[PDB]
Amino acid sequence: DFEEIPEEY
Amino acid sequence: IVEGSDAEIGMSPWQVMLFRKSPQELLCGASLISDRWVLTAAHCLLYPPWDKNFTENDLLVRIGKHSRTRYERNIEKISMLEKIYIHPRYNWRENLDRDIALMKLKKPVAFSDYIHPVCLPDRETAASLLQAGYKGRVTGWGNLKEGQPSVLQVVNLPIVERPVCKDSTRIRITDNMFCAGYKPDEGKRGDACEGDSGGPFVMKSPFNNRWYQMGIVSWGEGCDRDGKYGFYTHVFRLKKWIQKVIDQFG
Amino acid sequence: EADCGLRPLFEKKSLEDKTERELLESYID
Ligand SMILES: Nc1nc2ccc(NC(=O)[C@@H]3CCCN3C(=O)[C@@H](CC3CCCCC3)NS(=O)(=O)Cc3ccccc3)cc2s1
Ligand code: NA
Ligand code: NA
Repeated sequence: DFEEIPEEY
Repeated sequence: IVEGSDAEIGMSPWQVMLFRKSPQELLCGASLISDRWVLTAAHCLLYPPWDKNFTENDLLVRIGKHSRTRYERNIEKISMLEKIYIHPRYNWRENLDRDIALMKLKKPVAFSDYIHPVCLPDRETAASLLQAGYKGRVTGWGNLKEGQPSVLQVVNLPIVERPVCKDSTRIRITDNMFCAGYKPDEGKRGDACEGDSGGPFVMKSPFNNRWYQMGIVSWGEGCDRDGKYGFYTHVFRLKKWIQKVIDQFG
Repeated sequence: EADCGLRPLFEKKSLEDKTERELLESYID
């Protein structure tokens, strides 16, 4: 449902 | 938020989304009170009845957001948690008395057009604005009915007389709570709902034109039911605890 | 912060949002 967020976090 | 409307861009720059790492999902609302501190409801982090007990590494703080599900590149900022602080007398066993918690960020967040802290009330601001009839504003990405919204929702609601709040429920109401919402005879409606918990109830002071967070979305029996009201943590009443934590650990 | 509660896109630019007036009108006392 949520767009992935950059792996860095 | 039930029966509210889409927020304007930058309308609630202190709005914070508590995000669970895995599964990636919305956990609760929250608010930015400084470059390193976020305020939310204790039940968003600790609620034994539902086996909820998150630790710092279980979640993330997304600030400056508008869209609920999208990663707002170049706009929202994602922060990790250094430490969680729950009110020592938070009553999860009975009525969510003292439903408040603080979260310190690992690094300071940079303010921008979309990220800005809300003020906390002093005794006079609270005395002056926390009156039956006076309207506050509640925001969140919670449910629209008792699916999910595309963008942040907002609704303005009037503070309700304490006797009326008490007579609307069988739950024991304390001075650390206040309720808000329209009566059945007032026609208009609106309320916080699942997912809005931890979010801010704010009011704009007519004295200095600044926004103050007077409450925290705490609980309600159902969402936007006639005869029912939304209950909020009374922020000023617990400010001494807030100041203590920040003075000691900030 | 001495700048808390003043929104960059609203108070800072002297622009009002679509419903804040509703709040002000309710502060009758
Ligand atoms: N105005 C609002 N309404 C709601 C309804 C769901 C969520 N509720 C929540 O996040 C919190 C989490 C713990 C369970 N919960 C709650 O607010 C409790 C009600 C609490 C229980 C403990 C003592 C105080 C009352 N659950 S809630 O309303 O779903 C329970 C319910 C009661 C009557 C009919 C249908 C459902 C937020 C809001 S904010
Ligand atoms: Na919220
Ligand atoms: Na003035």
